[PDB]
Parts: sequence; C-alpha cells; structure tokens
Amino acid sequence: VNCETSCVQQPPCFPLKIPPNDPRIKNQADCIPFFRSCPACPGSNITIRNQINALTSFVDASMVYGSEEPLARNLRNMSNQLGLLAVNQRFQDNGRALLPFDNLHDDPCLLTNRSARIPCFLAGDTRSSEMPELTSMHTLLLREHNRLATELKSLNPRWDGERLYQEARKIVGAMVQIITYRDYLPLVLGPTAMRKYLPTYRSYNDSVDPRIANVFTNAFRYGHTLIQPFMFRLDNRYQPMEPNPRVPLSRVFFASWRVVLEGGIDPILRGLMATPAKLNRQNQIAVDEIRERLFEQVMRIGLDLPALNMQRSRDHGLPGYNAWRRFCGLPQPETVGQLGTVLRNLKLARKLMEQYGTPNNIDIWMGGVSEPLKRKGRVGPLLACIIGTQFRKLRDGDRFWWENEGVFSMQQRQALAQISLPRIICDNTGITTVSKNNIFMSNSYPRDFVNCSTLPALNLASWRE
Amino acid sequence: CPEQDKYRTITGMCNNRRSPTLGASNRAFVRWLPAEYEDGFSLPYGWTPGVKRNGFPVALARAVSNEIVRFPTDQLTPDQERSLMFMQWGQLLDHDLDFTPEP
Ligand code: HEM
Ligand SMILES: Cn1ccc(-c2cccc(COc3cc(N)nc4nn[nH]c34)c2)n1
Ligand SMILES: [Ca+2]
Ligand SMILES: [Cl-]
Repeated sequence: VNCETSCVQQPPCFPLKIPPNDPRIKNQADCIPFFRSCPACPGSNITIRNQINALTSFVDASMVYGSEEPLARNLRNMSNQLGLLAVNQRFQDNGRALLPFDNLHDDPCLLTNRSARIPCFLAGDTRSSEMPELTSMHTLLLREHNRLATELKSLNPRWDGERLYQEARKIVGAMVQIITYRDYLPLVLGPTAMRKYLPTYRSYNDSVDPRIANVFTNAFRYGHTLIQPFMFRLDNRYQPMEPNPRVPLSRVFFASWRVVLEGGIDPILRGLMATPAKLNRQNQIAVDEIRERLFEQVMRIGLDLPALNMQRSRDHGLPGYNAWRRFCGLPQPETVGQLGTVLRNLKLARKLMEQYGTPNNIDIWMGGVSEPLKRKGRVGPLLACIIGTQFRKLRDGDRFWWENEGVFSMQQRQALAQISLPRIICDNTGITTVSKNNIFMSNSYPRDFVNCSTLPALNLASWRE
Repeated sequence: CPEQDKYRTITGMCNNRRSPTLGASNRAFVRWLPAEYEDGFSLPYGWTPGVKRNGFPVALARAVSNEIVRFPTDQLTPDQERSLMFMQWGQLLDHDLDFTPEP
C-alpha cells in the first residue's frame, strides 16, 4: 500500500525485516522500505512474473536523450534551429551549461537542503541527480552535444534544427560505445573474458536479441563494491579543495545544491580522475555509507543498498548462485569445502554457507561479488560471463553500432576512434590537467596525468556536406 | 517499420526490423533462465514465513549484508589500478541500459 512508511507486507510492498541484534536498527518492528518491481503483466496467474525495462537496451546514450518521445522533446532547445539540448535558464557553471530543472511533486533533492531550494535536474534518465559525480558525467555529455551541434552548424549552415540534433546524437552514442567497449569493458572483464565474451566485431547480426537480461540488472550492480565513502572535490592543482573536500556519501545523495552552489562539475571530475576506486576484497565488499546511510537525508530511515540488491533479485525471482554458474558452464560448488575452493577463501564459504545453507540459495549479486577477481579485471568468472554475454548481445544486436556498415563512413570511423573521455573533459570544462589514457586505470596525480594540448581532438571534416 | 532509416528512434523501436520491439523501451526483460519463486509464478522467496528455498530457510538480505558485506570503513583497501571515474562510468552506462520501474 505505502511501502515508504509502512512495514506491513501487503502488495506492492516487500519490506526487508530487521534481524535480531542489528548493528544500526534497534527497533525490530521497524524495517527497510521496499517497493516491488512493476509486473510486465499485472494480476496474471498464467505468465511467470517478469519486470519491465523503461529504457532502450542500446548503448545509444539514452540517459542523455530519453527513451520516451515526450521526454525527448521536453529536453531539446526548441527555441532555435541549432538543434541543441535545452539547459538551466536559472544557473551556470562559469558560463558553461548546467542540466535543466525538472518539475517534480515529491522532489528528493529539496530535502537535502531547505535553505538552498535546489531541485532535481532534468536528463534522459530520472537518476541523473542521485549523486553529484553522476550529475557531473551527465552535465559533461549534454555540454558535448551542444558543443558538437555548434561545430557542425558552422561546418554545414545549410542544415536544419532536426539534422543537427540527430548528427550530434549519432556522434554522442558512438562516443559512449567507443569508451564502453574500448576503454571500460576490458578493465571490467580482464583480457581473458574480453577475448571469450567479446571477440573482434565482425558485422551487425539481426538474429542476436538485444534486450537486457533480467539478471544483468542485479549482476551489473557489481559497481556497488567500487564505491568510495566520500565525494572527492579537487582544486585546479589537484589538492583538497576546502571547504568540504571529502564529503561523506550519505550527505551527497540527491544533493543537487552541491553542483549548482558548491563548485560545479569541475572539482567533481578532477576528484573523479585523481581518487582511487574502492577495491572489492572478499572481507571488504561494500561501504557502510551505502549499507547503513543510503538516502538517509531524504527518507524515514537510511537503506542498505547491498541488501536491496538481494531482495530485488528475489522480487525478480532470480535463480541463485549455482543455477548461473551452470548457465555459464562454470563448476557448481555443493559444500563449504567445494565453495571454499571456488572462492579461494574458506572463511567466506563458511559465513555464506551458514546464511544460505547451500550455495544453490546464494543471491546472484552476493555470490558474484564474493568470487575472486580475474587477471587485470574487476569481477570474478560468473559476473564476467553475465556482463560479457549481455555486452556481446548489445554490440552485435545494435543496427546503429558505430563500426556497422552504413552508420558512419570509413572516414568518420577513423575520426571517431581518436575520441576519448579525457578529450571530452578538455572541451567541456575548465580542467587542463587530465587523466592520461586509460582514464579508468589512472588514479594518481601527476604520475598518471597529462595536459589538454597533448590530446588530439575529434576532427569533424569527414562530416562536411 | 520504414524500409530506409538514417537514425535511431527515441524508443529503440525498429532497431531489429523482424522483431521491432527488441531492445525498445517499456518492454519486458529477456530471461536467460526461468524465474524462481515460492509459488513458482509471483511470490518472491522470503515472502511466506516458514517456506524454505531448495530445502533451506530463506536468509534475510539485511542479515546477509550484516554478516558478509559489513566491515570497518577505516580498513578500506584503495585500488591502485583503478580510478573513481571507473566506478562512475559504470553507473552512467547502466543508466543507458536499464531502469526497473517501481509503483
Ligand atoms: C552512486 C552510487 C550508487 C548508488 C547510490 C546506487 C544506488 C542504487 C540503488 C538505490 C539502486 C536501486 C536499488 C533497489 O532498490 O533494487 C541501484 C540499482 C542499480 N545500480 Fe546502483 N548505485 C550506485 C552505483 C552503481 C554502480 C557503480 C553501478 C555499476 C557500475 C550500478 C549499477 C546498478 C544497476 C544495474 C542497478 C539496477 C538498475 C535498474 O534497472 O533499475 N550502481 N543502484
Ligand atoms: C520515475 N522515477 C521512479 C523512481 C525514480 C528514481 C530517481 C533517482 C534515484 C532513484 C533511486 O535510485 C536508483 C534506482 C534504480 N532503479 N537504479 C539506480 N542506480 N543508481 N541509483 C539508482 C529512483 N525515478
Ligand atoms: Ca539506451
Ligand atoms: Cl530551468
């Protein structure tokens, strides 16, 4: 009924009950709020309950543009034929753009700070404001669209308002694919899985289902293990920008005021490039900022993100650990000794075996993040399979994939491969010292940092008409 | 479906011409394995107090978090070979792929 304030288990509620002797919640009657995922078929007793993906499975930069036609329009700058994306008409970041504001009833951002009265932003994805580090990436991508639209307008002034948006959109999505598969994924999988689940692209395949797998939604939440308990803000000399250079994550969630009124995107990106990610260790999985203080500023109680992930997988009726190991063709541990061997940690095998009883019952994210990491990769073999399998499908099953014949020319493809996210930072911010390739590896200043001039820009000459 | 098309649609519709809602928005997730529920079709494991899963009791996610995910934050091992930007792109990319809507 009302999952937000009620601990009664009436649909669509599925509240997370508190165990005896909890480190934080001493009230046993109380519980963690939970709204069950929407059924693709509400009320049916014939279909096995499934869930909806409100987004385009494609690596098309739908978090920029929108996955629904009304929101695609109410995001574009309709006042001119320069085909840009609309921006914040009330605030700026040293003259540079800021994502527009969203009209919301139950606005979570306003509850982070009453005095500032800064609401949520407006991007092609409702989750743009969840954290300033995510608002930063979002603000960078919108800026890079208007930046491309302009650079194309002066190249072809004989192009209208629609053509400009579409041609910069095309390039944007392509830059998302380029940074995903060339830069991100190898550093997620490692070289082994990268050759197994993602061999050299041949050509588009219409027989490859490009949907997101119900499992991928819980499995790709491996990133929760890479979460730093503070938002790291850094000055133009990569030093702790005071006040608040290490702001606790429980005070950054939804706090949109921190972007607008506390430095803008520039100190956030610098701190993103220069701070190390958290390392997933068998005894140190995810931080208590997200485990005890999740959305603490906006809710009647702070949630436990790793627990949500587990209940969510049950809500999505996901088969446990052993079902997926098999799906992947990996051995299936049946006992603590066997699991001990699988995890290469008998202490963890025993702790999990105590909770679950058998590894068959181990919740997919729980078992996936418990597995030891691959060579040069940030996941174990189960998540490498689930993640890899999905990305193979999103690449070969994408008719507008950058490498596919017809999407871009032989020429544009040559131009596009020169792109990188540091280069995107150079042109859309007042940041001059940038992460030397690979941006996702590089975490120490100035040891792994270079200047903006030492990077080649995207030549849009092949784009001329 | 149009015979000739220069760009992507906003909803993902028409990317596959044979099954035009494949990868498109506001459509059901593909399942790589059959779903697993208490009743076999709707009720999640954990739902009914008593009901066990594969012969074993259902472990509370909060308890699994408390006992397997919890550690002291001061002990945090920082990654040498990875930047916080690595964590940040994953979220941005995930938000290009999936959003399971709630009520
Ligand atoms: C900013 C830090 C993050 C926070 C606070 C966060 C928070 C959340 C929350 C609250 C949910 C929904 C939980 C539920 O109720 O079932 C979620 C889902 C998700 N998160 Fe995270 N997340 C973060 C980072 C990431 C990272 C780094 C990744 C992966 C690289 C990621 C991947 C996912 C995925 C796949 C989902 C499910 C998306 C859907 O289809 O609705 N998250 N996250
Ligand atoms: C229309 N509307 C309904 C709900 C929302 C909304 C907007 C911002 C944050 C959140 C909660 O936070 C997340 C949820 C999720 N499903 N996946 C995530 N990944 N990171 N944070 C996530 C929900 N908008
Ligand atoms: Ca998409
Ligand atoms: Cl506005």
